[PDB]
Amino acid sequence: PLRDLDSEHVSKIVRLSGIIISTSVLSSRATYLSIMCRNCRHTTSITI
Amino acid sequence: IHESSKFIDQQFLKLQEIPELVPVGEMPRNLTMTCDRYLTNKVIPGTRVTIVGIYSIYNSKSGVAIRTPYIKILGIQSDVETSSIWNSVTMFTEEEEEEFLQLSRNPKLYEILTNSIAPSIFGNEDIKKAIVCLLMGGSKKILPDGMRLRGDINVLLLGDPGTAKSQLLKFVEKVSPIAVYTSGKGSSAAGLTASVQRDPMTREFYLEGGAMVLADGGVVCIDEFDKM
Amino acid sequence: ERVFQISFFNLPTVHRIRDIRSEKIGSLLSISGTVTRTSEVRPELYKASFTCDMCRAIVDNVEQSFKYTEPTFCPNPSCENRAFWTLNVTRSRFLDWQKVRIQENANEIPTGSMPRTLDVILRGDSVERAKPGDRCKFTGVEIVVPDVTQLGLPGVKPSSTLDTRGISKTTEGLRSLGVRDLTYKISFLACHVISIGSNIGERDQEVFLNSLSSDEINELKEMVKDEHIYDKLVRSIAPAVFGHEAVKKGILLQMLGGVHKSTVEGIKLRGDINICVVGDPSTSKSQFLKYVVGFAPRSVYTSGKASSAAGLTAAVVRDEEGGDYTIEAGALMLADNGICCIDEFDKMDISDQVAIHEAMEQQTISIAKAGIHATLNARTSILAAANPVGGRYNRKLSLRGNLNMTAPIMSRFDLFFVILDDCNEKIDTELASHIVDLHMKRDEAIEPPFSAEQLRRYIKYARTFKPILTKEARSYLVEKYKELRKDDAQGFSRSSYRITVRQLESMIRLSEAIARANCVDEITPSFIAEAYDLLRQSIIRVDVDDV
Amino acid sequence: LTLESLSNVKANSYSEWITQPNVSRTIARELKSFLLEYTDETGRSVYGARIRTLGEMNSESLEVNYRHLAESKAILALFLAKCPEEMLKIFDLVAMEATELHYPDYARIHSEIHVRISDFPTIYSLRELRESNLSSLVRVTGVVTRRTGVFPQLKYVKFNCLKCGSILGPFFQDSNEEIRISFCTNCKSKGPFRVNGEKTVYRNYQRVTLQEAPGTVPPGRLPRHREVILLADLVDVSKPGEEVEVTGIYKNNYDGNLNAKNGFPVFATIIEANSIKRRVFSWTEEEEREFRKISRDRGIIDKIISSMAPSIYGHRDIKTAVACSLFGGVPKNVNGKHSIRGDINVLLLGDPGTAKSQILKYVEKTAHRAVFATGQGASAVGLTASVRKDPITKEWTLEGGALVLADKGVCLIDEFDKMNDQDRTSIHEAMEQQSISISKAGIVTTLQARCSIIAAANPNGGRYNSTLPLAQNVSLTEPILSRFDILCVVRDLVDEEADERLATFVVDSHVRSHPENSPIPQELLMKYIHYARTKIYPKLHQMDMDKVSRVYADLRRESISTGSFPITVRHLESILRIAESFAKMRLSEFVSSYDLDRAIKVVVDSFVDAQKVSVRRQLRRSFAIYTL
Ligand SMILES: Nc1ncnc2c1ncn2[C@@H]1O[C@H](COP(=O)(O)OP(=O)(O)OP(O)(O)=S)[C@@H](O)[C@H]1O
Ligand SMILES: Nc1ncnc2c1ncn2[C@@H]1O[C@H](COP(=O)(O)OP(=O)(O)OP(O)(O)=S)[C@@H](O)[C@H]1O
Ligand SMILES: Nc1ncnc2c1ncn2[C@@H]1O[C@H](COP(=O)(O)OP(=O)(O)OP(O)(O)=S)[C@@H](O)[C@H]1O
Ligand SMILES: [Mg+2]
Ligand SMILES: [Mg+2]
Ligand SMILES: [Mg+2]
Ligand SMILES: [Zn+2]
Ligand SMILES: [Zn+2]
Ligand SMILES: [Zn+2]
Repeated sequence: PLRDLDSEHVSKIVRLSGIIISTSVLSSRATYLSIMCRNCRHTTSITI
Repeated sequence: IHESSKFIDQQFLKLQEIPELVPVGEMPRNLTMTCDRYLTNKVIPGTRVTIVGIYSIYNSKSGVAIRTPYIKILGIQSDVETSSIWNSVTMFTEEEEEEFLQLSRNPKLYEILTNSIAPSIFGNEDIKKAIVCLLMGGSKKILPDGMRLRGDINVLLLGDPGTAKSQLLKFVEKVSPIAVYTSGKGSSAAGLTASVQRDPMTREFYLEGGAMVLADGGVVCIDEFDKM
Repeated sequence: ERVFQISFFNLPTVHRIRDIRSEKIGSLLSISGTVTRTSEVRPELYKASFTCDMCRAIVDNVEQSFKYTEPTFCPNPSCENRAFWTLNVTRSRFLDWQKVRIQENANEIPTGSMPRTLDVILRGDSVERAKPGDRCKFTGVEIVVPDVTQLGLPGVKPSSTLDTRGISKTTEGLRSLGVRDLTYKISFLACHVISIGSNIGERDQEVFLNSLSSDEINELKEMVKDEHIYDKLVRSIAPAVFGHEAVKKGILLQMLGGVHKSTVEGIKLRGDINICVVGDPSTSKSQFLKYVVGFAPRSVYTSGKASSAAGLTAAVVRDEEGGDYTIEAGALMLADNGICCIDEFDKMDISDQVAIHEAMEQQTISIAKAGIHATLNARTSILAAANPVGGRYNRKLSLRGNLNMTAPIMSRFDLFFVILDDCNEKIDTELASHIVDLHMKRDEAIEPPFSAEQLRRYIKYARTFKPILTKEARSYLVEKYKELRKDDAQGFSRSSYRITVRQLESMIRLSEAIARANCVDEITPSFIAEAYDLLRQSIIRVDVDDV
Repeated sequence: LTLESLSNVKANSYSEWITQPNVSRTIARELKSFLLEYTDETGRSVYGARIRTLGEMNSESLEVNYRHLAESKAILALFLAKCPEEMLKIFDLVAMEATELHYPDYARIHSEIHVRISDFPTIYSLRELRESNLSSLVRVTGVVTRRTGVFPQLKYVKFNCLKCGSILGPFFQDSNEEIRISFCTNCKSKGPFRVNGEKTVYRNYQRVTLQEAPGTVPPGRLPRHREVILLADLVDVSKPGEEVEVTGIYKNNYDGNLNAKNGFPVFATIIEANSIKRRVFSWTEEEEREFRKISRDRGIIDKIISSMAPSIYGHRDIKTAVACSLFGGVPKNVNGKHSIRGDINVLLLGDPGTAKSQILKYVEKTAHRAVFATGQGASAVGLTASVRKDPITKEWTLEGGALVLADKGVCLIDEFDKMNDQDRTSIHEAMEQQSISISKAGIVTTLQARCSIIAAANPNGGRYNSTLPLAQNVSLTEPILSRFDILCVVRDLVDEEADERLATFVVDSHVRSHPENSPIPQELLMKYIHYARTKIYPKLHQMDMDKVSRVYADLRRESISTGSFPITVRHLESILRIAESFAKMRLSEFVSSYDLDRAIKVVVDSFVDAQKVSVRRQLRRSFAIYTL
């Protein structure tokens, strides 16, 4: 149950049931982003 | 460089314990959840879900070292699926097609569909025939002048109390692919017909709800139709 | 070292709240006011103990004057900077601190102005000596406290910038200065708090008779010894009102009240007597409320239309548009273990009537507004005054039809005094003579058997008693209940309102009040008969048209 | 060092005295001796048994009585009273070592043992906490107002360094202040270290507001409130609305820049709870045998009827309706298509002074999931589902209302007549579909509301008029009146003997309650009702169908002949449901003939007394065989 979630479940897989109030709008997170230095013009890629 | 970068979708969901099992004088507690990629836009607000996920921590800037818990969703299971136009499925497998074709050639098909309508209700065979006809409906027509002829059939059952008309409405609500059972004055907190209300956090007009609109392509069972 | 506090009292003059001027800041003063809000007791940093950040040695006994200060001496010679310190809250010393808000007394407010408040701060032993709703005389010092809201006020606000005349500077390069506002409000810091009576002029009896001296305890014993004491108590109540002895008896019994009892299951049996006075216009029904507010301790007066749900029970309020929410004690808690006198109970709207019969049902107040959830004590007798619907009282209609007050309101009123105007020459002549004698003579036209102060001492003595029903009183009580309900059965619709069990608890309550009036420990069946007679005379017969 | 050497103090304060290593190790040794050697001169070691019990129950809580330590070592009891924090840390280590003496593998399971001091002698109210009680142990009583959710607080804090990625060692988080690290010990840098939550260990945290109990407050004073912090094992122990007693350390909450509004260096105060004591429908193996023993009595049902509301006298049919509603029938769903409701709805229509509200309060006390609501009142749970946003928290929450909240239970609606329109619609849906449908704030769903309803109402005009039928005495319309199974109309007619006995009962109740001065017990009865509700599920068999069908036509034709409002099929269903509820009080798996006869009596009496007196006189004589 939702009320039995304790500090022993932190960073662990838990299975738990309930009802949904709200679904937020979709935010855009970055998976692969290409970056370039302002004046150095060094091109790099960060993958997430 | 944005035209060479790749993005994914992320969504915040909010999960409460079910209001049936809550302490009497206490606030129902809730947690925020985050989902991404193909876990987004899979559940609508109001559905009952069991969710597997990582119970994790964030710090929000009440205690010197106090952290807000949240759930990183790894999977969502929908216990019950709501009935709507967008949630309706039109795909059929060949076995169901074959079973429906084999069913359609039964010469006593009308009799068995009338007997299947509320088998626990004694009598009212004509009412059950009417209910079968209402469930099928008629052909809708769109004409070159633009005006349309409706195919849906609206049936009124009025009579003495204790004649199982409410049970007929309940069974129609159960057997219809899309249905809602409401009163003449609506529901406890669901309106009848259509309600247009302002949006909560952006104050914009949107369709709040209503029995006649949520049950598009289906049946609205209006009990106590005279009080309205 | 023990901290000592000097409390001064018996100052020659007592100042109003509006007489406070800026010339008396930092001076000894005595003011008076009515307490509205009391904060809880909080610790105040008196002797702070600090540790330096980089030398890390502890220093103690640092003077604290109002705003939070850090020492710049740093007596150890190990480090060389002064500003950086860290407070040790465990090692440091604290004193008690309370911020109680007081309001101008109603007789001191000017002609068109609203009352203005003042935050007086009590420290040490003076804390919690003031209660919500009482008149206190504070002796202390007029202090001054920083106020930020004066920024938008008109006029030149004084400011402080750093003087730079003896400081050498060079234009080497690589001009900032500290300027700070001087805006303030007047506050008070009291060393002595005494509570003068909220009237114009402790449950155990032993502590009460220890407080009285020999002369007034002899006077009280003389009052107790008198055999005609009950008639004198009735005649001493509301001397400006002529007649209406039943209402005066009810008011006396309400001021006495019954005992409070709790059953083994847990339910509470109310000892408070709630009385509603209904009747024709100009029947002195508000003079009774004036007398009770001007006489009875812990009494408040409220009008019906000027009422509110929050003002009668409790308010959740916000100060200076901040995140903090505080509780205003309502009129029901300002009259707790007293009488709430509500004139024009009919003109009160339905929401306030709902919010007040809830506090009549559970004798408590519930708060769930904002982040505050509270249960509040409001055990309070109610003296209501109501006018009938349509103005005049219809004899042909029942008490329920004459009054728009709801059935939960009506069910908890023990006495319903319907006082009526009848036109006959004798009592109209005597009443007119009484009123003109009042206008001619003021206090000379008032000659009660007892003065107000001895009446109050007798009432406070008599409230210490807890009368107990005897063996014969039980049977005589149940016989009176039987014959009262038999009178209902014989009368049918002629009764104004029918007697139910609630009238039996009211009969027990009135009998306990009468037994308190005579200062006895056991209820005599004559007291039962007097309570039953008063309750019978409360109900009037409904006139029926002839067929 | 010795105990007498511990009595003398050398440091400036007590805390500095205990901080010394020699005093700390002496106190640890003395606490070890006290924990291992205390006996009550009866040959048993209570603390060894407590350690064994907490080890076998896998609990981190050890209850240590204060009077035992006071009798054993008075100076250590005084040290605990004055400076509880570090001495509790010492006794935490001592109790951990004492547990490891018995169970050597207990450290890996818990690595933390909390010592809870019980029976502290000094008793303080929340209105008398002062300057002298800071950093000291106080035992305060009060009522919990509201509580926060359980939050994870850092306990063993672990960092990582952004320069090298190395993960640092665990560090204990003091509850007083945040801890921080300035060195890496791998790359030798003071760079920005970050807390990683996956390798950090947490304790549970709760924040509970306690007020003074309203019974004990002095007259003109408001009830003072304090705030109590519950640690890992004490979370979710005390629900709000109950009187509880907390022992804990009274200390100051530290805040940045103090309070600008006051202008004075004023701190706020908290109580870190050391122990929580409360000032249950669980049946053991003996309890079920006792239930079976009391069920086999022939007149068990009547005893339950006599057990309903002992403070209420003479309303036997109302108490019978209460017993039927409390036990309830069985719901059923034939083939999934057709659903039959399985709980009795009772309407108490009565004049003022018939003690309906006390019956409702008794049911609220007795029942398992009982929700109290009212139409006219304000400070109560509503009957309508809603989606409400808190003005301060700015959080949208879904309130199911009193009907959804009373699911698999009972909802008690006082003042059923002056209800408003939305609450009437909510009740109508909750009795028709046994569910509540909401379409608000983007939430479109249905909530189960399978709740029995015991409602109380006053007739129109303040009196029941027997000349008019029931529908004209009550503002309730016909469909909502038809949904009630038992319809108890109670009226206070004048009878001399009844008045005498009622007045005697009330006056005796007063004289028993003065401060100067065959029914089943309530504790057994409550668990009995829960057991019969949760395990019986009665069933009726096929060979009794020839009598219920007979009596159904017997009432229907007489109702046609007399001309009242008709007997429908729902009266037969009410008979069959009340029968299944009566059979639950016997703990019986089957429905008997006397059971059916008693249910028929209840339904016939409920139908007859709601009629015009002309209808009453004929119906009483015609149905005399079934009333018996
Ligand atoms: N002819 C029938 N055959 C089978 N069951 C019936 C029949 N008539 C009534 N019932 C049952 O008896 C109950 C009657 O409830 P309903 O008749 O559906 O209520 P209703 O009176 O039709 O609606 P109202 O007028 O708003 S009370 C239900 O439990 C039905 O299952
Ligand atoms: N029976 C009476 N005895 C003494 N004074 C009376 C009596 N009736 C009226 N008066 C006086 O006449 C005036 C009536 O004023 P109120 O007491 O305000 O009238 P009221 O009884 O309150 O009726 P309403 O409801 O306010 S119109 C006062 O000055 C009273 O002192
Ligand atoms: N039969 C009875 N047995 C015992 N006490 C009774 C009885 N009838 C009335 N009382 C008492 O009389 C008072 C009536 O209180 P309530 O329960 O509020 O009455 P009620 O039936 O709810 O009527 P209301 O308030 O107008 S809806 C209480 O003090 C009861 O204890
Ligand atoms: Mg119906
Ligand atoms: Mg007046
Ligand atoms: Mg009631
Ligand atoms: Zn670069
Ligand atoms: Zn220094
Ligand atoms: Zn590093």
